[PDB]
Amino acid sequence: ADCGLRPLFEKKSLEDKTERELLESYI
Amino acid sequence: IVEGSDAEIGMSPWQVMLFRKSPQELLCGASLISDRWVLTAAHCLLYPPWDKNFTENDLLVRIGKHSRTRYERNIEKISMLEKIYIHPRYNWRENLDRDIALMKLKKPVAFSDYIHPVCLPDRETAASLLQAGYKGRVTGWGNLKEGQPSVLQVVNLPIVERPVCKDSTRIRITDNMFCAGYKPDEGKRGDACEGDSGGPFVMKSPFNNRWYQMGIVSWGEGCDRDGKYGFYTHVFRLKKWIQKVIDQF
Amino acid sequence: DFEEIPEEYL
Ligand code: NA
Ligand code: NA
Repeated sequence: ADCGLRPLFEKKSLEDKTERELLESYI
Repeated sequence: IVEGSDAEIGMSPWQVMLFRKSPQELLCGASLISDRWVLTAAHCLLYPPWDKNFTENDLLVRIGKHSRTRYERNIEKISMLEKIYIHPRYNWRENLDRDIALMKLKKPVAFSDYIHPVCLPDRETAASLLQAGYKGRVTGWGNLKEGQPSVLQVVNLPIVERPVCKDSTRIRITDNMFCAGYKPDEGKRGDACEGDSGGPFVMKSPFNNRWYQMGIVSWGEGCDRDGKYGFYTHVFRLKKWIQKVIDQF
Repeated sequence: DFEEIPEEYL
């Protein structure tokens, strides 16, 4: 429900240092 | 985890440590999927060939951790087990098919900046993201080489095409498993290792920017070997059992 | 090798 949203990243709109590598693989 | 990096603080707030009470040691990885349910690998609790069959009372759930060995005062939470649930068709005799189990907590844990549940995928998210080439993220306190880390390790790894999975091993691979990792010719490397078992393989959905646990660390042939891949329990394929267990208990 | 936890947890 509020699952999967990290207090220290998504909930603050901060990105971790390598999550973009995941996005860029998504196609 | 081998060829991984240290985790950022709060980067994997669903990460759980399975902890043996006596002798106090790391047992496996696991994940928080609600305020009183923890997901893990069946083999973390039950594996007769190695004379492993833990009972509730042998175990503790440590949540919100970063440091492997440290008692993280005011941050980690430690919980007792009320009940272990192992998949009734978990195949420990042969290939670790259906390598999944649930743990119900005696009391709900308090969410915090360091403690927060991961989502479990629905059919569409699974169909959308479980594609060869798409990367997932694996986290754990396991071995760094086929020594041990000071803090939680993280590694991102591409899902691999099923024929390449199958052709990499003599084990019989099932639809309840997927494999991930870089190929020898891809340059990059990285893998889960001993100790990482039962931990999560997660993906961040680009549709709603939430993290989903697509797999569970299950088994591998050595760790980070060329031409070998990590094998993960396919969580969506066993979600009916999960829901039923939670729906009933 | 593990720091010991509050006895209360065991
Ligand atoms: Na094969
Ligand atoms: Na490999």
